[PDB]
Amino acid sequence: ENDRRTLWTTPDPSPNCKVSEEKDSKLTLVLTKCGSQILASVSLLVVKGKFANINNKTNPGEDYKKFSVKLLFDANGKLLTGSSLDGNYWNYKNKDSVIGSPYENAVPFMPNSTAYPKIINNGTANPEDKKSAAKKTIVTNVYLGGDAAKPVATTISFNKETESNCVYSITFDFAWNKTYKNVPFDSSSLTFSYIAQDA
Amino acid sequence: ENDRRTLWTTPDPSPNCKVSEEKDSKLTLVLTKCGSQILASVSLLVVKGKFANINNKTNPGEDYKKFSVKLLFDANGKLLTGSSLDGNYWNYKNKDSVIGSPYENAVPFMPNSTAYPKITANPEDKKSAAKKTIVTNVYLGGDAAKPVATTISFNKETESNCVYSITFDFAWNKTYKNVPFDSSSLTFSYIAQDAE
Amino acid sequence: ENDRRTLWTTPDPSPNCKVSEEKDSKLTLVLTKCGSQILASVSLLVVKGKFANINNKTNPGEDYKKFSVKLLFDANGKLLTGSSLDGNYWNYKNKPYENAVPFMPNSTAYPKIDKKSAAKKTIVTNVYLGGDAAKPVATTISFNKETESNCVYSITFDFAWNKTYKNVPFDSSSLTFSYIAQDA
Repeated sequence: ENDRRTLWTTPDPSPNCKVSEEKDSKLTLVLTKCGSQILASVSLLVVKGKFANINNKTNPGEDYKKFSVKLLFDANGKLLTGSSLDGNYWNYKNKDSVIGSPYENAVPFMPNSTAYPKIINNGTANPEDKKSAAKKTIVTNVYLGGDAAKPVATTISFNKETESNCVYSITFDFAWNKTYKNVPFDSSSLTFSYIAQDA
Repeated sequence: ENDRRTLWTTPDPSPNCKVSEEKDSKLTLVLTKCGSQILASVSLLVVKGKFANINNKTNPGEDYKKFSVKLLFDANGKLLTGSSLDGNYWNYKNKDSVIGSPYENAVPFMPNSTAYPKITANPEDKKSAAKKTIVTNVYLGGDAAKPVATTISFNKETESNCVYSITFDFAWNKTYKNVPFDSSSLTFSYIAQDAE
Repeated sequence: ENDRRTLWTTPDPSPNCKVSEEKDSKLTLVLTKCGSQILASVSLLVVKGKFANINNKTNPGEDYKKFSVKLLFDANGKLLTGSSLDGNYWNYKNKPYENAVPFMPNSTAYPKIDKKSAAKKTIVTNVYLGGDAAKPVATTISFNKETESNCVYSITFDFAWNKTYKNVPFDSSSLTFSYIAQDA
């Protein structure tokens, strides 16, 4: 029904995502099918490791000021091992939790291949032949502790990844230049949409 | 029929919202159920009072450079008195207006309690202030040059004895001169409560 | 089914849009009916002409630093000739006619015009050239702003920038937005 229209991490998940070390972050990600598009809400809380309490006064150097979170999917839209996200409670919605057994197909939640193809290569190619690197991307900000003063550059990228031997991918890249002092990585919620693959 | 999926202020409301004084603003808010989430559009036009013509040259102090708008809901998703918004024309859609009499239940439009709870030495147990928030900008007169910091907050409020809450907090640092508070439209989504 | 709920340019279009000269850009626009609202994604790639390789070092003037893209619709939500977008591959998902009032921006919410609202008809945001944080472009989406041809409805994408970009193709990041829909 409306349960099988949503593919999520529970709305209040247990640590389920690797940012620096195993299960160091809670990624809340909801994918809902509104017709041909996926409406998505995402937020990220890191609870231990490198990013659990950002301090770029004591750690300048860019590896403490950016990180990414990859979802990698196979042909059937199943979630692959290289993924930042743990697949245990990443499944179709069931009344505020998930379905019993793991899901066998989720292609209709995948970013559309035509709209977001995995390589783009311009030159030798006519103008009428050219494709869009940028189209594959949403560039926005999230705000740490929900504070306007603490922005984090956020690029969501569709089918950017080749890791494992994935067909589909959603990649959240976070980065900042402010030198934050004892700021937990606790993101504001972020709404976005992409064009869906057909079955 | 398909109109039971939408809960709105109507698309063209009469002044229906307190910002500084009684019915001084028109709040346009549409809530639509897309599956497990609420797709929402909001805009705010203030037509009289403190914010009808911002001038922080003549009033520099902070209280003339920020304000909030609270929607407070009970257990059944009915609107409480503490709310900034008047309940008279806030109801399920009917063909570009609203249904005749008020409805008593709208829980499925409420911000999810699990995702956005009211809230601790332990990191791995702790819950997220920020998750409950969307931080963005609206633009006065729809002008890129006139930004307004906008925080939407789910279940932040305790006023009256509300279970659910949507809070629009506006603030600015630019000292605007004779700029009406006329916001650009703002799309957002939140995860919805389920109705047992 | 949900085919008739989507009105798009197709997800990977052939050049289909005038920015400066005929068919000089690929406009990707998806409109989906989620209840009373339209959920939309838009992105623009210009492939030839004035904006195919922006350089405001060599062309500083205003006309090289902004442009708009107009969709003009009649009473039935059919696409009119004055439009920036070519009508040939602008149709319901899986292909052909438009008769598509339910995808139009609501007249009450967004009229042609105590007080009334300039802003309400507008969404003001940024897109990013090449998907690069460093290359912002001021973007205003406007509903029923246009009078060209004899349109009833209109969607207008206005892009503008002040940064002096050097050999930057106009390749926009995707942009999600919603508006209140007209009833049939």
